Amino acid sequence: QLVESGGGLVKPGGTLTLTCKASGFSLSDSYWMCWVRQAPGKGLEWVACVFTGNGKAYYARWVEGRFTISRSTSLNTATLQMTSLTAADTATYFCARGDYDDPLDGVATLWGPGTLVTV
Amino acid sequence: GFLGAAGSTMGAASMTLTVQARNLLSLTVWGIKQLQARVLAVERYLRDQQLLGIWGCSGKLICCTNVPWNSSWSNRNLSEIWDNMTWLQWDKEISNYTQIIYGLLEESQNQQEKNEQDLLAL
Amino acid sequence: GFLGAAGSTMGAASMTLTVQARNLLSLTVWGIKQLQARVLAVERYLRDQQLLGIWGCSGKLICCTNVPWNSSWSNRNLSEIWDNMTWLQWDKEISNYTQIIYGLLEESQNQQEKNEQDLLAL
Amino acid sequence: GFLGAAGSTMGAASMTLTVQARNLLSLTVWGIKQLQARVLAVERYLRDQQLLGIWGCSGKLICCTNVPWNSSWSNRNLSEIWDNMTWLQWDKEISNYTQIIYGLLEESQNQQEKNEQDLLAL
Amino acid sequence: WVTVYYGVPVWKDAETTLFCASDAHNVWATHACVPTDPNPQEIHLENVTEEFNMWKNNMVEQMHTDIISLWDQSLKPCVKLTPLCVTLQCTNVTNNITDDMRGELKNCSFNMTTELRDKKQKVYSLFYRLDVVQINENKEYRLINCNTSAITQACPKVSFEPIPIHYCAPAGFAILKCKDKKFNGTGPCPSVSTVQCTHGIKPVVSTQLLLNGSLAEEEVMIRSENITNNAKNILVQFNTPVQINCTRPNNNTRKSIRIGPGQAFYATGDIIGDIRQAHCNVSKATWNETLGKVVKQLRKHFGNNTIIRFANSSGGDLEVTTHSFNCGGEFFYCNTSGLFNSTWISNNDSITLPCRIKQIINMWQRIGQAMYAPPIQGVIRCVSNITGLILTRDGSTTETFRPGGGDMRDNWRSELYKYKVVKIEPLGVAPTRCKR
Amino acid sequence: DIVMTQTPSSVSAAVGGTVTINCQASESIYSGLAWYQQKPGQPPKLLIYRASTLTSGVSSRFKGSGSGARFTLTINDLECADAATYYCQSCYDTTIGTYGSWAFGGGTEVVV
Ligand SMILES: *[C@@H]1O[C@H](CO)[C@@H](O[C@@H]2O[C@H](CO)[C@@H](O[C@@H]3O[C@H](CO)[C@@H](O)[C@H](O[C@H]4O[C@H](CO)[C@@H](O)[C@H](O)[C@@H]4O)[C@@H]3O)[C@H](O)[C@H]2NC(C)=O)[C@H](O)[C@H]1NC(C)=O
Ligand SMILES: *[C@@H]1O[C@H](CO)[C@@H](O[C@@H]2O[C@H](CO)[C@@H](O)[C@H](O)[C@H]2NC(C)=O)[C@H](O)[C@H]1NC(C)=O
Ligand SMILES: *[C@@H]1O[C@H](CO)[C@@H](O[C@@H]2O[C@H](CO)[C@@H](O)[C@H](O)[C@H]2NC(C)=O)[C@H](O)[C@H]1NC(C)=O
Ligand SMILES: *[C@@H]1O[C@H](CO)[C@@H](O[C@@H]2O[C@H](CO)[C@@H](O)[C@H](O)[C@H]2NC(C)=O)[C@H](O)[C@H]1NC(C)=O
Ligand SMILES: *[C@@H]1O[C@H](CO)[C@@H](O[C@@H]2O[C@H](CO)[C@@H](O)[C@H](O)[C@H]2NC(C)=O)[C@H](O)[C@H]1NC(C)=O
Ligand SMILES: *[C@@H]1O[C@H](CO)[C@@H](O[C@@H]2O[C@H](CO)[C@@H](O)[C@H](O)[C@H]2NC(C)=O)[C@H](O)[C@H]1NC(C)=O
Ligand SMILES: *[C@@H]1O[C@H](CO)[C@@H](O)[C@H](O)[C@H]1NC(C)=O
Ligand SMILES: *[C@@H]1O[C@H](CO)[C@@H](O)[C@H](O)[C@H]1NC(C)=O
Ligand SMILES: *[C@@H]1O[C@H](CO)[C@@H](O)[C@H](O)[C@H]1NC(C)=O
Ligand SMILES: *[C@@H]1O[C@H](CO)[C@@H](O)[C@H](O)[C@H]1NC(C)=O
Ligand SMILES: *[C@@H]1O[C@H](CO)[C@@H](O)[C@H](O)[C@H]1NC(C)=O
Ligand SMILES: *[C@@H]1O[C@H](CO)[C@@H](O)[C@H](O)[C@H]1NC(C)=O
Ligand SMILES: *[C@@H]1O[C@H](CO)[C@@H](O)[C@H](O)[C@H]1NC(C)=O
Ligand SMILES: *[C@@H]1O[C@H](CO)[C@@H](O)[C@H](O)[C@H]1NC(C)=O
Ligand SMILES: *[C@@H]1O[C@H](CO)[C@@H](O)[C@H](O)[C@H]1NC(C)=O
Ligand SMILES: *[C@@H]1O[C@H](CO)[C@@H](O)[C@H](O)[C@H]1NC(C)=O
Ligand SMILES: *[C@@H]1O[C@H](CO)[C@@H](O)[C@H](O)[C@H]1NC(C)=O
Ligand SMILES: *[C@@H]1O[C@H](CO)[C@@H](O)[C@H](O)[C@H]1NC(C)=O
Repeated sequence: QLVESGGGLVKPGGTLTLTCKASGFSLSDSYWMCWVRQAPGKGLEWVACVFTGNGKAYYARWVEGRFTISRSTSLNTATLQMTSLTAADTATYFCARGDYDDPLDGVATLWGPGTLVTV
Repeated sequence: GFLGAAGSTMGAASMTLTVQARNLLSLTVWGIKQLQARVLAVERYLRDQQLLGIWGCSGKLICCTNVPWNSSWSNRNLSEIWDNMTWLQWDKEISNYTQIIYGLLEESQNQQEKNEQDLLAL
Repeated sequence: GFLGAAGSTMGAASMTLTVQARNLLSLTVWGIKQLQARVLAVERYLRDQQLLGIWGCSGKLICCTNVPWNSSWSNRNLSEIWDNMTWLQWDKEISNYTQIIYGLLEESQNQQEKNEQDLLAL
Repeated sequence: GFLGAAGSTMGAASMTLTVQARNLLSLTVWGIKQLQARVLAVERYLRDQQLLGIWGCSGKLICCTNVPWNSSWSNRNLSEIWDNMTWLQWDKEISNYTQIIYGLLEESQNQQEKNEQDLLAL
Repeated sequence: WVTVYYGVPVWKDAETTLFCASDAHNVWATHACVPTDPNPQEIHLENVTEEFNMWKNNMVEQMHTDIISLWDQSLKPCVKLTPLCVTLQCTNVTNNITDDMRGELKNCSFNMTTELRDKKQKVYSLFYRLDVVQINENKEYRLINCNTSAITQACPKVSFEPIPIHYCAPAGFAILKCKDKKFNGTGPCPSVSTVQCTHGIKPVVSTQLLLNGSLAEEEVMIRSENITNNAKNILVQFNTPVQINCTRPNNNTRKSIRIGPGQAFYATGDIIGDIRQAHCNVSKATWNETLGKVVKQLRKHFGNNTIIRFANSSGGDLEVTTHSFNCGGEFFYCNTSGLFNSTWISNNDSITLPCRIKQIINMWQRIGQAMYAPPIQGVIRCVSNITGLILTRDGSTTETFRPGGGDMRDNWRSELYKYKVVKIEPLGVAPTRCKR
Repeated sequence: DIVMTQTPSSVSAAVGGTVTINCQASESIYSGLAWYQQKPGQPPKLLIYRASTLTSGVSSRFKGSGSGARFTLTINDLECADAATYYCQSCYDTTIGTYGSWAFGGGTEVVV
């Protein structure tokens, strides 16, 4: 149900915006849209989350303002804008949907195939 | 942090005891209210200090006494109490023996001081 | 009993000293009156504690000093004072030397502390 | 005289320390004002006593600690400080290290008490 | 064996007196507060959970009491208007007045006292219909409170702006705060931190809607003592503001009348320009989305296919049937039925609310102390953030909710729900292997 | 601000029998733990949530338990079911009070 795009090569110091489209469900309901990245070597870490019911978002400490996460229920998509990119940011990026209800609360149950960003 | 040790075990928490100690003293609406609050805060401080005086623990954060543990109060092991429990949990475990222990501590101190005078008079 | 020892002899009464010590801290009519009373009770408590501090008897119910009895204050025998007299009677017998003894105790403590520093500096 | 030692050198002045200590406790206009003043005087007294307690100097006018002088605070000689300077001058010379010294004294006392318990538990 | 420890980090639930602090002629005397800490600290308590209950929180009670007492102290030096309890000879204002506003304003005249005891003066002023009653069943009228209470003029120099205050604990106490973004007011709170002082809280007074409070960070929250009990209120906190724009589009004049030595009364003078009805505008699309969010969450307590209907308030006094507020110094009573008119089934524009205005106010629902609000010259415009609603259940497949008023306490427990006061108990004992 | 430590980084077995994976939180997370199975070539699949509840996309073979800050995962019988890297995920950040802040430990490679 999640389809990603916007991957590719970034010249160091540049920017890249990733997108993740919902299909089969609406982002207008209470879900978390989060991005994680998998480094070469398989280290896995969280990047950011946005609550679609409000636009509220949280970022990983290592971001330090370089990433912006946002959503639009009218497109039924979510995006991640990355800036000041370097070689260290090479990773497969993935979007996933977390539930906001009692069972599976904060649990990522829906994952899309990710997309590669190199710098 | 003033209550930062609240989640620590007893054997870990009792190293930062001065953190809380330092924060115990720190006619219109919001006028008379402050005067009344200040007086009561002072009274609370003094009652605790008087008890440490009576038990012979004045001036200390940690003091040993000569009163035995009676077991029935809590039959837990020292390695269980100090390493796997917090002070909030402990306070609940023996809350109903508070008055027993305090009475025992007071009598012990009176006996000790009388005996010291007998030796200084020798 | 708070004043229960009042009829006891001095050598009998001075075993229950904590009984009295524990009871020293314990804008309308009957409003402002309590606030004023509480403050004064605190001041009285502190003045007595400060004197014990100054004389080197802090934290004790009974303390020996190094000040000699000058005899003229009271030329009674120890077996008479401690066994055949109460504290009320004694307080009357030497009431007029109170200020003499306190002055002597204060100077002695200052000399002792200075000498201890000289030894710790050695 | 309460501030009589103000013109004395440090090594001369610190012999009359009880003179100042004894004077620290001593709804209409001139009504409510006295009640408020009394409460604040008590709070000031207690904060100073609490610090002496925390540093392990309770009950003393002069106490040695085990904290080293760090030199950079003041690189004067002991014969210069104690004999050719007054306390007012000294207070100005090291006024900006007050908080450093107090923090060091507090930690030292916590370490000492923990170690004493380990020995009494042996 | 027994070791006594002092400075033990434990606490118990407690009730004490809190004092205010302020970050610095105001009706709440906020200048009388202790200056705040420019950079207050907050300590996270690792591995500590605590049990909270917003319905039994005594911090609400102190806030309620402080507000009323401050309000009363602020009127102590103000001029009394008892010389106005006279027979007013009175007629209607008909000059360039909009229909459906016609009959609201009246032109009354009377014999007022003056500087000298031997003299009387003829004066006239305008009054709103809601402040007078007819006695001679021109017609004779009297002010509405002359048979029940004293009327005090609010001092014109005193502000009613809801400048926030912070509550702070006294030495020996601490305030625990919940951080859990979904906390519903009761029970265990998994993430707790400590503060000495609360966030600033604005003493805003309103009825059906809450006009300037905090928003929920994530989800819309519904809180109630019971939900099930139809005698209880439901407090609904929005996670987005709804913007509301209110106006009093009448350019008024103001004049003073000397009524005695050192005393004057402020009277509405006349109207410059046409006379129009006061009103408030609520964005329509925002309101519609906001209710949709509330309904999705209400259904969790009533059933998956339960129908939720909103309806307007029941009859009664304006003070309990309308949305009231103090803004710009005027007291508005607005008709909210346009906001509660829909049925929600399982599976640019605006809403205009007409408003009424009163000058004689029984501020805390008490009887015997009436305040007179002097008129304000010029034109008044206000913009505010609706942050929440107070709803009740109108009580088999359809539930109906109505807005309603409530105690003043319910407008404050909505901000204080996250805070608890505890006292610190530093002595405790435990077995050790040492002996003196 | 929750840090999860996962160990061993490499776990192996003969074909047949069980292995375990442990995970330690830096702070209690009150059982807000999820376990994921990531095979090469895909995103992680959710197996277990809220410490011990299965997603039904996984059989009883994958079991686990824990509380507070300490949890374990047990794979009861390894039939070369996977060559997955298993990950420990915190779904609740107690320093914020939300479910919007996630943390992952490094993973464990299971070889059989
Ligand atoms: C919800 O919050 C909003 C935002 O804080 C708040 O709106 C504010 O209301 C105040 C009072 O109505 C406005 O302040 C006035 O602005 C006009 C602009 O020209 C000034 O002229 C006013 O000054 C006169 O009146 C004062 C009254 O005490 C006198 O003291 C002064 O000497 C002048 O006579 C005054 O500054 C303020 O501008 C708005 N804010 C905005 C952004 O418009 C709103 O009222 C709150 N809602 C509720 C119900 O409380
Ligand atoms: C909250 O609990 C956790 C564990 O339940 C504590 O973690 C310990 O932190 C110390 C720090 O050096 C480690 O040495 C321990 O090994 C950790 N525990 C475990 C089980 O590994 C944490 O410190 C606690 N928080 C507080 C305030 O004590
Ligand atoms: C009141 O005085 C009487 C005697 O005058 C005290 O009686 C003494 O009681 C003790 C109790 O063990 C006996 O050992 C003594 O022998 C008694 N005295 C005599 C002369 O026999 C009585 O205790 C006094 N009351 C108080 C409070 O001390
Ligand atoms: C004020 O200063 C003078 C000197 O500057 C102090 O005089 C000293 O007094 C003592 C008293 O026995 C003598 O032994 C010293 O020799 C004197 N000093 C000198 C330089 O001779 C005087 O005491 C000071 N006042 C105070 C209060 O200390
Ligand atoms: C003061 O006067 C008012 C106005 O006449 C009285 O209020 C009325 O009371 C009757 C009683 O049935 C009601 O029907 C009217 O609707 C009331 N009028 C208004 C405007 O509410 C009031 O009761 C009088 N107060 C006292 C103490 O008698
Ligand atoms: C609040 O406003 C509504 C409509 O703006 C008023 O509703 C009207 O009330 C009369 C009373 O019989 C009805 O006949 C009309 O049909 C109602 N109109 C609508 C659209 O429902 C309502 O009365 C106003 N409330 C007050 C107290 O004035
Ligand atoms: C004043 O208001 C009353 C209300 O019914 C109305 O009957 C009367 O005609 C009005 N008078 C004028 C002059 O409009
Ligand atoms: C009230 O009556 C007086 C009488 O002359 C008139 O001048 C004044 O304009 C009237 N006010 C209104 C608002 O009609
Ligand atoms: C003032 O008093 C006089 C006395 O006769 C009366 O005629 C007049 O109507 C009164 N005026 C008003 C406005 O009440
Ligand atoms: C608030 O949440 C707790 C969580 O267990 C629940 O028990 C309680 O009933 C809820 N409050 C209401 C009014 O339902
Ligand atoms: C109100 O809450 C209490 C809590 O025990 C419950 O027993 C009672 O039934 C509730 N009221 C209704 C009408 O359910
Ligand atoms: C409310 O909307 C109407 C629509 O015509 C507008 O005329 C009026 O000025 C608006 N009111 C406010 C307070 O903006
Ligand atoms: C309130 O006024 C502002 C002014 O820019 C306007 O943008 C806003 O839409 C108005 N709100 C309503 C409800 O009309
Ligand atoms: C919200 O807008 C939709 C648009 O079709 C409408 O059907 C619905 O009834 C509206 N709800 C309210 C409360 O106005
Ligand atoms: C609510 O709407 C109905 C519609 O007929 C109206 O009769 C009733 O008086 C309204 N309630 C209030 C308080 O206006
Ligand atoms: C409520 O909805 C009905 C639907 O036709 C409408 O006629 C009525 O005027 C609405 N009420 C309000 C107060 O707008
Ligand atoms: C009211 O009318 C006076 C007349 O000169 C004018 O100066 C003032 O600005 C007007 N007020 C408003 C809000 O238009
Ligand atoms: C309404 O909420 C927005 C949210 O950012 C805030 O910026 C604005 O100041 C708020 N208005 C009021 C009156 O609090």
